[PDB]
Amino acid sequence: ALIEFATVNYFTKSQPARAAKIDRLSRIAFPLLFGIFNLVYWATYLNR
Amino acid sequence: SLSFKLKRNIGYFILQTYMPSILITILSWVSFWINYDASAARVALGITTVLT
Ligand SMILES: *[C@@H]1O[C@H](CO)[C@@H](O[C@@H]2O[C@H](CO)[C@@H](O[C@@H]3O[C@H](CO[C@H]4O[C@H](CO)[C@@H](O)[C@H](O)[C@@H]4O)[C@@H](O)[C@H](O[C@H]4O[C@H](CO)[C@@H](O)[C@H](O)[C@@H]4O)[C@@H]3O)[C@H](O)[C@H]2NC(C)=O)[C@H](O)[C@H]1NC(C)=O
Repeated sequence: ALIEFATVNYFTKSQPARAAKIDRLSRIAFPLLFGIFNLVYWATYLNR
Repeated sequence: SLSFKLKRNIGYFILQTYMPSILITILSWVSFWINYDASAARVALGITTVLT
């Protein structure tokens, strides 16, 4: 997340479209990936 | 005399002290990608990193 913010700030004031697009994609990608990881982890460690 | 030669395993220390400091140094380096017009952000990075 911190590196994503750094990238967004880098591309701000030069390619605002790219920065906005990557921020919008991250807002969905990060929570979904975290939830999938949590599901997999708990499933694989609560059934052994 | 009965002697033992003990070699210390390092994995615990990699997990405990080496990786965190490496990551904190990377964090420190993140400061150089922030526009040098922002003072509060870069000083926040540096001071927080030092204290960590
Ligand atoms: C962990 O730590 C301990 C503590 O230091 C180590 O213990 C030492 O082990 C070495 C060898 O394993 C000991 O050295 C041995 O000394 C014997 C007696 O020495 C006499 O002869 C020499 C001259 O050869 C004189 O200078 C000395 O004053 C004595 O009069 C030797 O007999 C041993 O063999 C030697 O000679 C034969 C001859 O056939 C050779 O083949 C050998 O290669 C070797 O040259 C050997 O030298 C040493 O004394 C121990 N320490 C103490 C305080 O006694 C452990 O080795 C170390 N490691 C581990 C895994 O525990």
